Amino acid sequence: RGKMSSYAFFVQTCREEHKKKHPDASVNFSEFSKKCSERWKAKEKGKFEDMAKADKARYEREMKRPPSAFFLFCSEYRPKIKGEIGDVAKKLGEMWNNTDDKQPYEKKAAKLKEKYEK
Amino acid sequence: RPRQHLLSLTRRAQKHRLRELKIQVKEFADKEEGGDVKAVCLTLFLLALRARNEHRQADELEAIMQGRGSGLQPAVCLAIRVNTFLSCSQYHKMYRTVKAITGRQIFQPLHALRNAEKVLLPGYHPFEWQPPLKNVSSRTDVGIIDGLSGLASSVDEYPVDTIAKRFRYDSALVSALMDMEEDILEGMRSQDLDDYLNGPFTVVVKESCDGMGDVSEKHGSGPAVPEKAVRFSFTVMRITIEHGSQNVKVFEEPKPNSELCCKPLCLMLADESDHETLTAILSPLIAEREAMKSSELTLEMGGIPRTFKFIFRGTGYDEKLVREVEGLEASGSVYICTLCDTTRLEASQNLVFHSITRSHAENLQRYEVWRSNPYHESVEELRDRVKGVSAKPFIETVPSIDALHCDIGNAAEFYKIFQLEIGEVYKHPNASKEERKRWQATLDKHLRKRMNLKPIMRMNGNFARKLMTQETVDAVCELIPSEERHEALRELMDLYLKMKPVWRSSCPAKECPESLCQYSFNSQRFAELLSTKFKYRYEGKITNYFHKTLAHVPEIIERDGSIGAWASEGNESGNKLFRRFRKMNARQSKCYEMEDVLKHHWLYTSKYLQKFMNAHNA
Amino acid sequence: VSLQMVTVGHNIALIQPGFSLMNFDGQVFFFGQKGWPKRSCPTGVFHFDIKQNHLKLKPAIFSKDSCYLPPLRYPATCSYKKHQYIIHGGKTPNNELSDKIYIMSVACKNNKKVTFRCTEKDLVGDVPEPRYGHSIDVVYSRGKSMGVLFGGRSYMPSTQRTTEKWNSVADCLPHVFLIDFEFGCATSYILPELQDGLSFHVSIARNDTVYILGGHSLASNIRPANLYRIRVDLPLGTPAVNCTVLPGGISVSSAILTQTNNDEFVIVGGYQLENQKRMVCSLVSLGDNTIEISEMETPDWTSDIKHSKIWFGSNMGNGTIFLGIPGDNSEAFYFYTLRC
DNA sequence: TATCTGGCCTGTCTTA
DNA sequence: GGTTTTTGTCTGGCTTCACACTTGATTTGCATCACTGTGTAAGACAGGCCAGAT
DNA sequence: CACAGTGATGCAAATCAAGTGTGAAGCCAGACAAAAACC
Ligand SMILES: [K+]
Ligand SMILES: [Mg+2]
Ligand SMILES: [Zn+2]
Repeated sequence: RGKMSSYAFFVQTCREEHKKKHPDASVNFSEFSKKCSERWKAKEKGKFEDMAKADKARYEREMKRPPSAFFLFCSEYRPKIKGEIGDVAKKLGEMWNNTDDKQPYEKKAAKLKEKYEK
Repeated sequence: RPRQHLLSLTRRAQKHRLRELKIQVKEFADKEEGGDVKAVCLTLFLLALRARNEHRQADELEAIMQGRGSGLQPAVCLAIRVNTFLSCSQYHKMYRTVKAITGRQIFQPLHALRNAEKVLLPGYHPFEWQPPLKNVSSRTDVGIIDGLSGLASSVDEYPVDTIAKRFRYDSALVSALMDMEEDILEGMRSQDLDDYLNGPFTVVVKESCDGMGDVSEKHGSGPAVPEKAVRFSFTVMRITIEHGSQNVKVFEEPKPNSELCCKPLCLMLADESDHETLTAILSPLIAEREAMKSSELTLEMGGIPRTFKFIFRGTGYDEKLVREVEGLEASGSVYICTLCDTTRLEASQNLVFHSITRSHAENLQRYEVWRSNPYHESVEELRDRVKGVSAKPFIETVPSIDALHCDIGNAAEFYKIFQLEIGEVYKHPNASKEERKRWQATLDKHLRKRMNLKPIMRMNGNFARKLMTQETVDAVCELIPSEERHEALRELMDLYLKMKPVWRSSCPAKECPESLCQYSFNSQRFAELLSTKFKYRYEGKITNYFHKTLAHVPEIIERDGSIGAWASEGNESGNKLFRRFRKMNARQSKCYEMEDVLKHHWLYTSKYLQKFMNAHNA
Repeated sequence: VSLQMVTVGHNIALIQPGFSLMNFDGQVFFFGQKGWPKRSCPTGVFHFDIKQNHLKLKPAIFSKDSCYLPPLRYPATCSYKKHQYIIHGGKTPNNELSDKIYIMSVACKNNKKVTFRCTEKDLVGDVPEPRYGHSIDVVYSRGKSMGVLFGGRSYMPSTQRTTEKWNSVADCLPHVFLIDFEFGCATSYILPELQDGLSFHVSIARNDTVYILGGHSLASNIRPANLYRIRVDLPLGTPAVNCTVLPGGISVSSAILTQTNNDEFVIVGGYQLENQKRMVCSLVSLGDNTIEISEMETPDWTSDIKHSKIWFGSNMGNGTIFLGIPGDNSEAFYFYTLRC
């Protein structure tokens, strides 16, 4: 994790204030660093100064090749299942295991095997 | 806090360091390069690298920006494995380490290379013989066969003391041909012929066979095999095509004696001199070979069926093995020549004027004459009539000369003349064995001083190569007092060196034409020198190889065009492969050592695999 | 029955499993040398004599009118009565089977050196196909003599022979062959009693009957304990043969056989199982119509013979058997004599 | 006379 | 302490990426098997034998 | 209780490839402030 300086807690609280004052608005980073730097440049800062040591204690605790016949069959049955990745594969495998059925897909793979070899 | 080095820091920390130069780079991109910070930094870095002579990292970054998947196809891994002599076990070590450190599978694992090998071994490609081969099997998926070919091994039969593995001969040839296919296609092209042309090709196969000693037996259960091996091999020498009334040379082996292209066909643990076991194992090879003479192989190359007719030339045999397999007597016999009928006394009187008369078919007739003795003759007379063919031949060899062993024998004779010239035997006929030992000791020491040769027990090719020079005669002459004999040694060696290139070069007609032209003339004066000034050694006798070298080199050259290219030296170099592979590329077990060596030695001879290693030299 | 070690001479390498010994007047001779004949002995036939347990093999020459038969392993050999020897079948050094038949007879015996006549006998009719491991004997029936030839092995026939199993063998068809040497012809007889193929059996011939003992049937791979009697009738017309099966036979392949005395022979050697040698010995006593096989006292074998996986040998003819076992590896085989 | 050492030879034993 | 450099925190949404699961088929990883080779020349000692010394 | 291999086998473990939308990680913007090293 990370540990935050007093100036950093300051910048965070300013970003929270700016978010509540202006929700719809998107903040520019370079300008916001300028204006936060000027606001930080003796009593106001004491709250953030004492918050930083609590975050330090938090840091302490944090420290401690044509395809297989199954692939060919799988790709076609993919659209139907989508209508109905890991869950898809499980459904595909169960139905392929439950299915002369795979003889045509293996004939297509047999035709493609010589094409891969050459 | 001293500034740490930039590369150690965190992403945040280096951002702060480069924040000043970051924006400065951003201006330059919008101003000069259309706001392409990515590309202007990619280029700035790449150029900084090559400025520091660090082109490798730049080149690698370039391949990352492109989509470069660096991996080697398995067959390329096979070629690197086979041809660098790495074993699967060592290659698996290399593969594993490369993949771990790079994270990428640059080299393929062994199961892939093992699958890549399948194409390259016998029994993969389909083929047909028209007509079908006699007694051979029309199956075409026959890889490594048991070399005993069903030899009976029950305790009643003859004892089986050998282990053997082989390829079927045709099946082997097919795989060899398919291995040469790219080179056959390219050869037609470079002859301006149709790539798709399918005419009757002719394949000339060189056939070699070889006995080895000192093949130690493994421990472990099996047949108590002998410590010897025999290797049958073939080399594809040339392929022509018939395109009109012309025979067009589309392939001719460039390195006809290289272990790279002697293909193994039969490995057996056996003694070449054990005729019973030698004929049991090889008979099925000569049967397969006979059938292939009477048929045309149709085999599919590049989509287009091609026909191949085969010519088998058995020439990779030393004289001892020729005589054993063609029913001839052993080389000490008075019938000195395997090519003619001359007697060793006649070879010393005539020397040069003999023609080639012996043949495999004559020897078969003569055995049968020997066996039947149809004129009811005395043994002397019968042997004179059949010219020493008292055994039945069983292998067809070409009547030729093996250049390696010829080279070696001749040098061993010269080495003996050098000895005798030092002892002045031309002048002093008798000398004790001790007196002769010392002649050799002098010659041995001097060859070390002037030629850097150490002494060796039996004569070598390289020793022969280095001894037979005129620098060596210079060295030897320092030891001989008589300069009348310095002159004879110098001439004898000059003639010899005018002769040698004829029987050793691949095309004497193109490479030593004056040497080829003068052979008959030069070999006459060589022979006359031996009769005149070396009468002390060459009266009544001459060696086998001096005879072959002096009397049959010109005829063989016109019948065949080369002697050297048909030498055994290639098959011999294969033995070196045998030994290396038996140790480091096979399962260390008695019942797999032969097939692992045969399989892996075949691969090592594949031209398809060799080509990947000449890819740098595109 | 005394076993005795034998020393051998310089050319001991000739002796191989499948050799033959022939007896001519108490002089023993050797045939079937390993390898083709060399110039040391061009016939491949040797005077074979053991003098005080030392075997010297010494070359023998042939007559001018002789054939030069190749060395033959496992031929069918047979003695004929004027004494001569029959050789049929066999493997040649090139692993071919010879269909040929040769006749070995003495031609000359001057100065106790022997010259042999080796003549080739041609054969017509139903000639038995080329074989080894088979038996041939002569019978005698009604003053007429006839040769009987049974069993053995050959290679597959040309129709079915494959270079991949080029050396495969198979038992010949168990037809009994009658072979008349005088006419040069050969008649085959199929008997319902002989249904199985058989080789490496023992053949004892007395008068007009031949006994077939033991052997190995390749198809079934069993060494039969059966005995088969074959009696050849030689009348003026067609000769006929009757086969009778007699229980109480030996189970042994490759056994050797010597004749100790008239009407009795000893059987020694051979194999009961592929890896069990037959250490026992059998006595055969022949009556006119009866054959008696009885256990006899085993010999005092040595620890080499006992544990050798294989052995081989042949009868020398005087009731003594020349026996060889594979030895150290030097001298490849160890040889013993065994007297009776 | 009647022994007697030393080389000499061969052969086994110990480690490689 | 003063001073200098590493690492952040503050926010909303931008991108890229791993993950979710099932099926059958490839592709990798790995142990297993019985065997490999490197161990590989000469000196110490005893006991017989016989000619020349004692 | 030597030890690093020798290749082929075959079984277990990994990887693949497809469907799509979850959350998680890193990132950007300006400004100022913790820690953590140095005079
Ligand atoms: K070479
Ligand atoms: Mg060799
Ligand atoms: Zn000649």
